[PDB]
Amino acid sequence: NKAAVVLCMDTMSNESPFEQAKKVITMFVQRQVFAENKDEIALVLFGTDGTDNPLSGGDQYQNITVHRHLMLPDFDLLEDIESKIQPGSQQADFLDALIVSMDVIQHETIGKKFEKRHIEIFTDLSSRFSKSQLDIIIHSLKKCDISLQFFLPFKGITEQQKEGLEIVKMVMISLEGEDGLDEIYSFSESLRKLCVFKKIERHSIHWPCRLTIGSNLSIRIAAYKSILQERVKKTWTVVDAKTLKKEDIQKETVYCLNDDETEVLKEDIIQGFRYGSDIVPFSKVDEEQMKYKSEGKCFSVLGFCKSSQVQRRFFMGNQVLKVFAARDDEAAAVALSSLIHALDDLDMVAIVRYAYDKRANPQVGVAFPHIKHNYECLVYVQLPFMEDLRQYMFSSLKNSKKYAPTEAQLNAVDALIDSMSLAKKDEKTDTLEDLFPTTKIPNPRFQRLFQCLLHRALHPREPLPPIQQHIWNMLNPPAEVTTKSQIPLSKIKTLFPLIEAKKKDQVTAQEIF
Amino acid sequence: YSGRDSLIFLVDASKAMFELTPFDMSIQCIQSVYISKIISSDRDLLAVVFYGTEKDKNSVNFKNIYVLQELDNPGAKRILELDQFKGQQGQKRFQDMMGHGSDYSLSEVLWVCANLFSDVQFKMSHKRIMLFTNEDNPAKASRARTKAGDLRDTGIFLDLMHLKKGFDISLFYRDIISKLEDLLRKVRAKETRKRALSRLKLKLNKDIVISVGIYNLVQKALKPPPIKLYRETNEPVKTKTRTFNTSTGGLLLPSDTKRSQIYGSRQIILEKEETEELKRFDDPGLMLMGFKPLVLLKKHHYLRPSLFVYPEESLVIGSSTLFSALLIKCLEKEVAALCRYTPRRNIPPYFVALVPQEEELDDQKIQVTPPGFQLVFLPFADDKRKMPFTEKIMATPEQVGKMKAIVEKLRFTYRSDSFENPVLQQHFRNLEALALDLMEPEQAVDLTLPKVEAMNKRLGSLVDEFKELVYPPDY
DNA sequence: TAATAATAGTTTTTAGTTTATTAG
DNA sequence: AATAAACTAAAAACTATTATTATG
Repeated sequence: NKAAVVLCMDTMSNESPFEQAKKVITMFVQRQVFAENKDEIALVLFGTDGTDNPLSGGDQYQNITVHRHLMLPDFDLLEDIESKIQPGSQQADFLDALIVSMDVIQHETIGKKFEKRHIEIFTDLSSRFSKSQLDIIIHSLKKCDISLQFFLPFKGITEQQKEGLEIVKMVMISLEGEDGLDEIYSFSESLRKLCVFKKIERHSIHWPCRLTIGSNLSIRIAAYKSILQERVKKTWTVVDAKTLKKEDIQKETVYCLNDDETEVLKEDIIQGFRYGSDIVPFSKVDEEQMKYKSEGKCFSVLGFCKSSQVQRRFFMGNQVLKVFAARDDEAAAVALSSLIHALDDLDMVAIVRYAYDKRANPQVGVAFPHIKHNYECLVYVQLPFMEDLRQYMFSSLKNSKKYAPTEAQLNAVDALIDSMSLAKKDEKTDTLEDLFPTTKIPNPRFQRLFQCLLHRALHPREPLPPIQQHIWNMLNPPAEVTTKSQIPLSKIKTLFPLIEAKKKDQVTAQEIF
Repeated sequence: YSGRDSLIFLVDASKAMFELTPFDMSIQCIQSVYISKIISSDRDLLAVVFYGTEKDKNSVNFKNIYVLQELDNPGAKRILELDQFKGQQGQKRFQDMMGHGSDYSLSEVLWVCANLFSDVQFKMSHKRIMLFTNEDNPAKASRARTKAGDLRDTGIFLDLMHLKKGFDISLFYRDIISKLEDLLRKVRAKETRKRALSRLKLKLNKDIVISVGIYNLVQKALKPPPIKLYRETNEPVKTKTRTFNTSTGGLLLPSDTKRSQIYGSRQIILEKEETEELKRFDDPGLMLMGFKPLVLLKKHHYLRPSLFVYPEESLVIGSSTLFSALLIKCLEKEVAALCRYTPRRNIPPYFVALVPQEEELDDQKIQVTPPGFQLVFLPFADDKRKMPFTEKIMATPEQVGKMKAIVEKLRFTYRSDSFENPVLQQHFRNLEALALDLMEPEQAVDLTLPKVEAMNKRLGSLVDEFKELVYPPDY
């Protein structure tokens, strides 16, 4: 999409609102540049010393400083935000900031398409304010549609802060309403957790095909990549040692004949295969006809069984598909809904022979529906081939006369289980709540990568980017369950022996430490 | 794992299986077994020895005993040697250079088999012998039975079915021994593995750990990697390949490799060392977080195939005891273990659910759901994907009832191993045909084409009757 | 002075390179 | 200008394998 965001900051440093505002704006801009979102942002500085306004409407706009117009951020912009912007001394007026912000927006709306509009104003409300131009500012707000994400230091605020709070909540309820009160947050805490960690999103595309239930009776369907082990968007670029570009960098082979220095070229190779004691020659041109021929992007379903026979253990593949119908095909949609309701009622799972396209591979798959009040479709997971069914005989454990847990150990384990429950127990309100929801936490590898990137970028001489402790906080459960299980841990360690281990991995070498 | 199963094929030549003739499908089954072995496992050994002929080709030079293939890894040349006698003209030429039925002694053939078994210079896990004859031939019988008993005591297994069909002719071999239809290439492109995954430590808390044996059970199969054989000599090249200096000329070095990502304004140039150290977060193992109910699962968040977890009483003793206790507790508890798991160094952690895997021994004591736990990957926030809203229309009770009647008419038991990959099967068949200088072997769909295309009339299709839209929904 | 130590090269996975359909 | 069949390095173990320091 596209977003239009304006920035405004609140002497001016009086903890200090200036430091929190600078921290949050630097964090926001670094998150934008790391996510590489396609949206430009504008920066306006009201209250900074000096009347350097872009447009001087009678010099009524005091201390208005448009540091940056609506432009795509970069590392240069982030360091400019870190360095150049310093607190002012004389109070400014909110009307000037709003008027200049929407003037910049209107100037920048000519030339660039925008799919979203936002406003990010930060003020301690200690600056003197006058409420005289409500009509024009509210008209501009409802025209430019800049969704105000305003933030406050925090109530026991001062009279100037009280008047600022009441005018801002009045203008929000006039414009937006309750959400206008909601979008106002504290400079710390709420805003601190709002943008401390980022996320990434790689959008997939529909799989417009036909569900072939039966010989004919096909049903138009569209499928999407639902759950996927995410990969990094950008791979590392191996650049030159000193040029730092791609001049002496290339991937190439020699294909020297195993001899005495004779070599071979690409046309000289044959794609043989190790047929046991020897290698039979073979070529891709031979593969062209000596290969299975698929039939387009078929969605052939072949079998139906009970949900009991299948196993969550036997869930294979590397992706998940929400099997939806096609676009606005009401007959197909209701037919699919009836079919999935029938399958759910009978617990009657389906077997699907899937192929992504003509060049794809046949894929046996299990089909069972998912039903919610917001989305209703079918879930598809790749079923195995009998080659995948690896078998390894294992000795029984419940009959281990040599290792039989004592009943004291059993009760200690019970106490441990009860203490380290990581989910809220379902009370009379059905409070089956995940105290440690893993699915809502992004992969820490990417946040660590971006932390290292900023560490090296903003300071090229900084050798080692440290691990974020907040990641450890995200990577560790609340200490309540740990403290509860501490005593059961003591019981277990007293009730369970062990012997020594090996493979003591060490650092590369023992330099000065 | 060291040691394999040794099977040797012994077939009588007594001009009684020459009359389809028992010799014919005996040779066919031997060829099919050899093909299945060469496509399945190469560490095994095969041997072909015949007796009763007019020639005495064997190490100790015993009468009527002919050896053709000794104990060795399966090879295409052995397949061609078998095939040259497969036909009826092959049968007669075989009888020519080998000799028709003649006098012999089962003691001698068992002695030759024992010598051949001793000839191998490897630890050989199991020793089995397959023998073929139409009727039992048998003095000679006493010594033969005594020698057979001695060999059975030495650790030799025997196998045989009379080639008349029923259960009529095994009289002279009732005690000698301790069905080939399934061996007629019914299994193809089998894969066999014996190793195990990397054993780790279960970091359940800050001080005590459990030596856990990791086991993959359903890992994805794939075709063997191709080799870059030469065009004429048909042998691979040394494949020398590494970046050197081209723009400036010369040779590049690993120390010269700088990595960067052009982001925004500038390219953040770094080296590899930062890249690997970025991937490092903790030590290998499973750092336990706690327990979470199995009911608290999204039921549709599979991303990587599950891996079995087993005790390994080799580094701590508490593995077996504590795992048995937990599995006993897994009866009462439906909560699942939450663990931060890293297979090895420099790996980002993944949250792991330990679904209780309790052993379910059947009448034959099949290790269904082996005793332990399976690793269940839990997706991150970024692993989730957005989904456009869709709450257009519901279904009607009439429609759901009609769909129920349509679907439950057709039900399947869903045998797990009932399907194999058509691509891999066709690839193996093509390699087999090329290795034997033949035509296209065959095409056999692994039920990929639904069988419902012909039995839809058999199940009484009714959705064709029930076209809910006047305009054909299936245009 | 007449043992067990670190020890190669196995396969086996596992993560990082390449050509078809959306955007103009 | 995205996803994915289809190659391409790379990192444990299950096997043989050798230097201890056994002693004048």
